[PDB]
Amino acid sequence: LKDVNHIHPLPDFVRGGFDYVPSDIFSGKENFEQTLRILLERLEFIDQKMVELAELRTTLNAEDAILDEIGRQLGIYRNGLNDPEYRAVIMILTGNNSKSGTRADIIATLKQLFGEDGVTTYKGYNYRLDINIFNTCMEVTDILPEIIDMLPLVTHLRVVENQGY
Amino acid sequence: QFKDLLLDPLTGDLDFGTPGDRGMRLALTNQLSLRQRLYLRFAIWAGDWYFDETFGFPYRTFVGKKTVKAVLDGRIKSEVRQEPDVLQITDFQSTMDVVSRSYKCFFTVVTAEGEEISLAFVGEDEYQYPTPPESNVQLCGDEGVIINFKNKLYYLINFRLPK
Repeated sequence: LKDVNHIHPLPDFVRGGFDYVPSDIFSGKENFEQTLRILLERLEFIDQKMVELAELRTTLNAEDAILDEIGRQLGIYRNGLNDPEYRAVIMILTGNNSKSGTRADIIATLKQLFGEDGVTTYKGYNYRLDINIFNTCMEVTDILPEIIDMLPLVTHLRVVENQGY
Repeated sequence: QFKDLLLDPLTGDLDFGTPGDRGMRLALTNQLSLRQRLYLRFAIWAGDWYFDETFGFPYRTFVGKKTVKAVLDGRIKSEVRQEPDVLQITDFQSTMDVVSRSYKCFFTVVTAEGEEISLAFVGEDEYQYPTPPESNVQLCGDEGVIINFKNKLYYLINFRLPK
């Protein structure tokens, strides 16, 4: 019924405070109101930017100019990656820390990179595993090094990518 | 002498001034300060201003109720004397009309005027520091000593001859 995240722009900030004019003594004088409005409306701008200072620092929306700072703390350097996929690698490596490389587990990680039906996985008798891609939205060669990391120590892997079925 | 932002007696907004000298002004004369100090004290209904529940006048007690004129006048006349710089109240014409149910009183208040104690915070200074001399006047004299003497001689020559 209520949002748990209380960090939001204050609703109707301006009309508040004006509500504290005692008994409409000054209201309708058009000389005191403008003086008060001019000062209060400055806080509006500062109040608004208080959110982006917290909202924009999250990894989901962080821009490349500062996303590097988030990656730097985790040891994931930009190298030659671009912004749209640099976000992906950060997620992939971080998610690897609570993984076991099971068949059900592997499907889950690939799920975040190719939608619901964009990926499928065949399995083979002698350590063979196969990955199929149908709806890639980013160039895969630069993402490939991580795709190896979350697999068992002895996996034998093939990678094939195509658009659609 | 209580300083504060000046309120226009005619409109109630801040007295920004005439179109030729628009700006902001402070209440300096004790008369102007006391005027607005009474105006605000009477205009704010009791309890309606947050941050101070005890300020204001309790109009709700009288308005809308059958009340005695004499009781109201006492309260009206008492709130005025809460200011520490009120000398006296001269006259009080309290009248009530039963047809329209309106009440309207008249009175005036007398207040003296004080001094400014210090001008450090307001505008100007009262001293007359000297002016440095010009050119070689200091080390060699001044010509004005000649001009004044010449003028004195001329005026004395003028005086003796009858006119």
